[PDB]
Amino acid sequence: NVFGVCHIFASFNDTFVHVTDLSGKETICRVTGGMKVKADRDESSPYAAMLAAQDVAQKCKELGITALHIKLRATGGNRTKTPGPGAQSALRALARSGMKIGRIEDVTPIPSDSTRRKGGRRGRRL
RNA sequence: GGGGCCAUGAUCGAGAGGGACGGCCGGGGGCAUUCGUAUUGCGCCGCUAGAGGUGAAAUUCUUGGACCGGCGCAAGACGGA
Repeated sequence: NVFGVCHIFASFNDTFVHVTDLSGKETICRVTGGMKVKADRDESSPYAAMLAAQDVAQKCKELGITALHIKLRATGGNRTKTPGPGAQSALRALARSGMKIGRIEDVTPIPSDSTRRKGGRRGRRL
């Protein structure tokens, strides 16, 4: 089995699935939900991430990638740490599309102590 | 102005305090260092067209390579759990 590393930037307003080699140096294939939907409002929807990892499996099989290490990633830093809605739809679409998954681990950029986050002391009053 | 004489003259030790002293204790304070990232900026490597953001949209960034992945580099805040 040709092991790989799959970087899933599961955040809000967009969902990224980035498949690279074992070192993460060369990008084998990467797509976004906006590449499959007409309106950018449906980017964070799990249906867009469902179509994203689907065609990725073909590009992984065409080049020879069979297994993919899951590297789940949220926005991190000052912003939220919980991954977006595409964290599970893209992960399930990867295994269901005839691939292999192994050694799942999430890498979210959590800071020891960040700077002042966007929005004042009163917070985003939406 | 020399002795004698007196039970010869100082109550303490505050469920007040000061200070000493012993083992400490604590995000008390000043200053100098160590470290952790992250945000942001830049270079290189790799692939691709949208990406940022929003309830939705747009400004904005984008085949002058944006966003994203790695190796890095630099500066300034902050000191999470």
